[PDB]
Amino acid sequence: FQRYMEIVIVVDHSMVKKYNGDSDSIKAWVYEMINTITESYSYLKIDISLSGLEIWSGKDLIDVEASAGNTLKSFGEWRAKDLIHRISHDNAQLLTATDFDGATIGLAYVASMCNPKRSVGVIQDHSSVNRLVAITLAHEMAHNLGVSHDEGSCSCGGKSCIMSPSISDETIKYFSDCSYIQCRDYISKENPPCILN
Ligand SMILES: [Ca+2]
Ligand SMILES: [Zn+2]
Repeated sequence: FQRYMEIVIVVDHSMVKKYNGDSDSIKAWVYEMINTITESYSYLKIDISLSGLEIWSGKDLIDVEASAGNTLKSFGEWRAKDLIHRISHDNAQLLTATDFDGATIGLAYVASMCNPKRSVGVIQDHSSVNRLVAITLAHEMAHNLGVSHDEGSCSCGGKSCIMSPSISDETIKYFSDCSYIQCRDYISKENPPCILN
């Protein structure tokens, strides 16, 4: 029943300029987010393993655009062309300081676990509160595992949970019962082999 997800976080150049080139500050920031999401996912019987953390200090390896949609596609393609031959992992997420146009702070492919160019997501480092950004990271990763937004009576001991269609500080860092169901149902039906090991 237990599944294991090997992940790689990719920090872009705008992120590096935002933290004034401070590599250790950026690592502390990402590590705390992983610590948070590891707990959220453990309740879904999925163990999160940080396989690697890549920081684009020199320059971006893809064109990061204001368009969240073009950025996700570029990142997924670079993942399949480059990253996968360097580090074995199951899913990769891009952390960027870019303000995407429209009301977009994150974007991911749906139900795409293990796919070379599609098991990826994109998230904007949108807040100074670490918990809120970590929640968005977990939210996009969940979209890769086939889960949809919470609605109606879905709950996590309160209604605003990770899969809420809007982020606020009233959002609890845990998944709702609906999220658990959809996620385990996807695992059941699609049984992505890369998260078995
Ligand atoms: Ca794996
Ligand atoms: Zn969403």
